[PDB]
Amino acid sequence: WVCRKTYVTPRRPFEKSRLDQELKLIGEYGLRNKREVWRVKFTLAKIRKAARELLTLDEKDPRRLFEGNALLRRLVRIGVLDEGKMKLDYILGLKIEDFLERRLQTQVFKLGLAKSIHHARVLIRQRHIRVRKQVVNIPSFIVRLDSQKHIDFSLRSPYGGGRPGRVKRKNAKKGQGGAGAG
Amino acid sequence: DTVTIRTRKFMTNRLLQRKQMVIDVLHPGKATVPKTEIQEKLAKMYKTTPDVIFVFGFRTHFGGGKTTGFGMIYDSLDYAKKNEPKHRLARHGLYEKKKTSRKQRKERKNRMKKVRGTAKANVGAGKKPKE
Amino acid sequence: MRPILLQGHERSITQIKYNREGDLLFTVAKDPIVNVWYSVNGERLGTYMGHTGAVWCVDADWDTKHVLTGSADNSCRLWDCETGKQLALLKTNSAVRTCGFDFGGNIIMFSTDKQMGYQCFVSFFDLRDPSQIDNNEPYMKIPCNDSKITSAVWGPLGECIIAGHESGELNQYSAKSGEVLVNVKEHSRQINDIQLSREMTMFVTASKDNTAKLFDSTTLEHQKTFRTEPPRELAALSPNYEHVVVGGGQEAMDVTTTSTRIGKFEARFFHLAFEEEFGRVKGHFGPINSVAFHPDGKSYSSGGEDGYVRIHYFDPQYFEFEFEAREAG
Amino acid sequence: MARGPKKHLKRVAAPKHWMLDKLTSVFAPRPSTGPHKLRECLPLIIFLRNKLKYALTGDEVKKICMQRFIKIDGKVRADITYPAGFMDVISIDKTGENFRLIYDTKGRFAVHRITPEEAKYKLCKVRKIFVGTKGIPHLVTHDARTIRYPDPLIKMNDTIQIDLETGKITDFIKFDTGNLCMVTGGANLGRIGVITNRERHPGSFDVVHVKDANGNSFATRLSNIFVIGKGNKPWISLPRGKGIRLTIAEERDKRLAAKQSSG
Amino acid sequence: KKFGNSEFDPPGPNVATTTVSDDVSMTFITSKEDLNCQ
Amino acid sequence: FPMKQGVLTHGRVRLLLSKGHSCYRPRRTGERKRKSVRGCIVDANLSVLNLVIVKKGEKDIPGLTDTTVPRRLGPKRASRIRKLFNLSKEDDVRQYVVRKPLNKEGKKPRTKAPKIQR
Amino acid sequence: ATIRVTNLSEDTRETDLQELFRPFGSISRIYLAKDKTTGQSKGFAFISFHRREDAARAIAGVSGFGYDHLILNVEWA
RNA sequence: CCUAUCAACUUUCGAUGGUAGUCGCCGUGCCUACCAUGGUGACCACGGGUGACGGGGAAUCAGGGUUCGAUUCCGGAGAGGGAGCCUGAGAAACGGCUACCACAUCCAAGGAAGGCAGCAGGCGCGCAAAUUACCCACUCCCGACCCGGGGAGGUAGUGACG
RNA sequence: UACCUGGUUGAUCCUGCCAGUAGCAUAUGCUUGUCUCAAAGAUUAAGCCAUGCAUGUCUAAGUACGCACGGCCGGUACAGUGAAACUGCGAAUGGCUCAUUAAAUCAGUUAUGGUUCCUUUGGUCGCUCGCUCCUCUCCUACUUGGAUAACUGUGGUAAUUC
Repeated sequence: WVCRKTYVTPRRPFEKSRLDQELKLIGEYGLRNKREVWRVKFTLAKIRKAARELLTLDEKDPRRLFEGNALLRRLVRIGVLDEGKMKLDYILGLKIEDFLERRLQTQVFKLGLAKSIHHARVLIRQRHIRVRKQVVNIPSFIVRLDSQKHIDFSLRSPYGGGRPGRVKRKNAKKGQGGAGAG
Repeated sequence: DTVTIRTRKFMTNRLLQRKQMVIDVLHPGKATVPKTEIQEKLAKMYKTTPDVIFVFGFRTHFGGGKTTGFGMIYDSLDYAKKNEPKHRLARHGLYEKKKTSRKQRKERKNRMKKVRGTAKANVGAGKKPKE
Repeated sequence: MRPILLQGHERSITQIKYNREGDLLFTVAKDPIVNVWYSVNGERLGTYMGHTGAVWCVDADWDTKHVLTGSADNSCRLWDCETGKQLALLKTNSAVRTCGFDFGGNIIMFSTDKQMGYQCFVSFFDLRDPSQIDNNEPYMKIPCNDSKITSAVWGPLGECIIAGHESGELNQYSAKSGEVLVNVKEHSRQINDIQLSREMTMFVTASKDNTAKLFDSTTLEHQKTFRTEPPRELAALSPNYEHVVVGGGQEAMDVTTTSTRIGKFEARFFHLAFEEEFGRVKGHFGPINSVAFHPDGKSYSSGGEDGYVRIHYFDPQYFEFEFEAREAG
Repeated sequence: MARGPKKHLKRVAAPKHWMLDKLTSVFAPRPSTGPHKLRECLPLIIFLRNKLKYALTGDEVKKICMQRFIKIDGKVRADITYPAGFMDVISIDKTGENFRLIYDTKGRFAVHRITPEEAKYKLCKVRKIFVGTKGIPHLVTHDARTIRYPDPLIKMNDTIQIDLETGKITDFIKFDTGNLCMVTGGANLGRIGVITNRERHPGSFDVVHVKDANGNSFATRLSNIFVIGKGNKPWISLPRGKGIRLTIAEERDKRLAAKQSSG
Repeated sequence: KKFGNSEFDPPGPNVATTTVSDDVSMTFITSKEDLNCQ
Repeated sequence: FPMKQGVLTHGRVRLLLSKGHSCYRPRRTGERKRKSVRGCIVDANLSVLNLVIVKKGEKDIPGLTDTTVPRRLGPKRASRIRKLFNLSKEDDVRQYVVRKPLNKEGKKPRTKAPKIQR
Repeated sequence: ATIRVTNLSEDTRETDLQELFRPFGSISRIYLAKDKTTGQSKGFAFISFHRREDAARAIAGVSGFGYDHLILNVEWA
């Protein structure tokens, strides 16, 4: 049908200081690679351009009003932006970090069963949590406000309760085959 | 185990003589008890017997514990047989389509073109090559 | 019987020969490959590649260690059977028109045509094996009588040559220097084949004047005559029972765009002692060019102008049944 | 080439307002030949199984039609892709439910149940009023129904209650200023309103200044105005979404407020 | 195949299997011909 | 090469042939095939001459006059039966109809007459 | 069509001709008479072009054009 | 779209127009008689070139712009090249026809039948591109019809375009 | 994301192109675990083609005298069902490819009062208005005329959907 890239490649391939900056973001927020950072760079740039367009439209104009409100509402739903600010001027001031902080991984750190921004990502990818009664396997995700009230253990990781898989049973048989000697 | 059939979007369909509904089956951790089980289970709800009940669709929901499908219950077997898509009949065997199949019919059709009259002749002409 | 079709030749068969241990079939065609097939299980043993042209005739020795070929490339080759490698080449100044093993198997005859570098005669090559290499080489030429020979075979005890002629004569030669012993004039067209019985006292003839004859070796009288409506390209005597199996010839063929559904060429069985047909076995899509019998008579093979070889497996029921009038007498 | 007219129409090339999907099906139903033009039509199938959802195959749709439980305009149809149009009434005789098709101001065909009293007749605007052969007069409606001997004072753009029990004219309503109209097609799709003024220009294209109920004023071509009765006197009810005109903001407020508040 | 039937496939039922039946019935008496013709 | 009327000469020519003519058999509407056809005036290169006896002599020829091949299909039109018995059409055909039994069609014999029209 | 080429060397094979006859359009096939009993490339070849224009162009040019220190001869087959 | 190293062009086999007729589903130099001498160009005509199908659309650009468009949809055009025709409301039709021309096929030598820029596949070509598969159940189309047929179309296989 | 940076020299400031650099679209090299989506014989030969297949169609209802099958049910014509064949309709649509063509195609905007249109949908279905009733005698109306298929039989052709 139709497809599109979710990331962007900048015009200078080596730019040492920037490469370091990008590595630091990866460290802080537990990411896979530069493509993860580029993924946010693509989204953020489009949001700023959206904002900037609206801001140069005439005031009290249906298009500016309707799409303004929509852009604001979306950014507040995911908890990047706060609605005590709530106009175009403030949206421009947002940066890469503000998005990353509202991801599933960084919530799984902040509460629950991760010990690091390391651990968290591996926990999500190995299906140790449900967000509600719904497993989430994607760490780069961005949870909404009231979805951070339902992050909890899964019933398909058998610690935190759940049906025995073959990893709990593996540990059982280090006591009944490792120490059972058979 | 611990199922319950919860019926969204219920329709009384008087003009195809059937109760048409979504089948929403919650499960404890494993998605999907059998199609045959669902028809039995449903059968004593509407009291129609499972043999006028067809059930189709079905798609497991990630991390288990739910499966949404679709069911139809025909008031009589006659009504079922009369709206009747072949795939639905096929789905749990009790009738399946043609098994001739296909390229035999095409060969036969090409034999008929050759001559005018004499039906049996062209059948025998299609029948000698197997090749 | 049940016949099955062996395909491996893309050209018309030219000669079929069984070995005398009854477990291999050798078949040759106008292909530059010969095929060797099991005649007891139908699996392919191998092919002999190395020929530069059409090989008209193949024949297998008594031991089953050497095969010898007659070529139209003006050579006779000895091939080692059990490695599939050619082990000896003799260059000849004439083509090989017929080849036939003697019944002691230490001599073989090759018929060298009147035309080409060698003249009309049936040359006899000694098959002498010193070491591991059997060597062929001639040390006698029996000069032909009358019109040029077309076929030749060994008569009783392999001490006579019976020869078929272009004219249609059957001549007897006292084979150690020649020549004519007696002759008969009994065909008016080319004798295509003459093979001997296993009781070594009668032979069977084939001709394109549409006659096949059961012939006495030492008297040269026709004992029995088998008359077929199509011509006959080859004839053989089938042991295990007292029939002869003949096969040929031209019959109606009308399309060249189908050759797998025009099966209407048969091999005919005639009872030797009654001259009564006991079968026609269709399956060939072109004229039968060669018929060959198993040495225990538990199979027969026919090769077609279609270019395939059918091997036929008899059942107990076939051996035990016979036409009523023949049983009665 | 092109040696004759197509008998197929692909999906994703069919008119938007039928409310079919994008590329998930490669063929659209396509209307049959009939009294209305194919752009403005609504094939029977789309109504029957995509809006009222009585079939999940095409095999069923054919089987439904052969029951002949469906009359369209009081007359017994069996066509799988019947070309219904504006103010065509569909009569299900097995359930006693009469549905009529009238535009939302959203621009989507409305599922609009009417009483069997209002399904007796429909108001059809005259397209031509014709002095026919041998001096017999006829009126011809938009939906290509020719009624002989019509009322002898009628003039163009009048509406005409056609009855579907018995055919023929069953009175008429005279065209006058301030008559109710629904403006159909264009950027003024599915809006209802009065007239105000009809501006006349000699030669082709005459525009009719419409004022809607809200008090938004606009013009459209006379062609795009359909007269649906007498001023401030409806004969069928307003459909869903107002049927007048509503703003995208107001529409959003309705969409969020009604949802998760029913059941 | 480049030459023979001993390459690329070995001899055997690698080169002696057909997709069309070549096995036909004949009688054991004399009506072999008649069985085919009908 | 089939003969037909009006080709003439002893030669063979190819003519464009249309429906309702011999030596062509329809295979699509509007189709015409140009086919060879053999002269109406006999040479001697015919495989078969189709001759019809119109008057017999007085002396039998075995397979034609002695031996006799009938046909079972009677008239399916009303008035040819009516004509043959001179029986009025104010009283229709009336029982005279050519009905032929077909024996053991089922497990019983039938007797069938064609279903008259007109 | 089919064109005949003559005065080939035994150091001139099908591959050497294949690149030679490409400025005159693309050859469909190049058959070359070989005998391995005596020599390699006998002396005659038959180049087969797909199109009639391409074939004629070859015959015109190649006749008088040097290749491996010999004047190739080309002519309609 | 490019071109003046294309500046005058269009009718003797109408170029433009008047008049009248033949003809065509119908307008019209469509064609023809007669009668006029027009029509068009530096605002690029005329002529030549063109991997020149057109659009909706696509890619990149601060903006301005530049580049792309056979290719999932719409219109037109052709089905080896030319010419003619039948059927039918509609066709100058290649899974219709007829002739010729270029190609190919069968032949018993008299003849006869043919058009993958349809779906698969093969050859040739190249830097370059997939199954000789399964099915009409879906989506729709056609028919005398719910019922049948569909390489339309669906389905899998091949698939680091992306 | 509105950017530049490297190379004329003794060194320096300019003019300048070249090279680097990112996009992208095919090709190609190398490597490659799981999940989803799918572009794909355009370039180059609108080249050439084996084989298979891509359009057929019946309702209680135009037309049954199948060698049919099955009935008791038989005459006035009699069967229930139905291969076939005639009849009518589709076969112009579908699919494919972009060679051809430069105001031509085509797009948007307009027209037919210049014309044709099956079908569907809606109207239009007794009459010669009595030849100043042949149509009350022209009196065949309780209905006219006669031939092809399928079929049956004989056949021809090296080969034909002959």
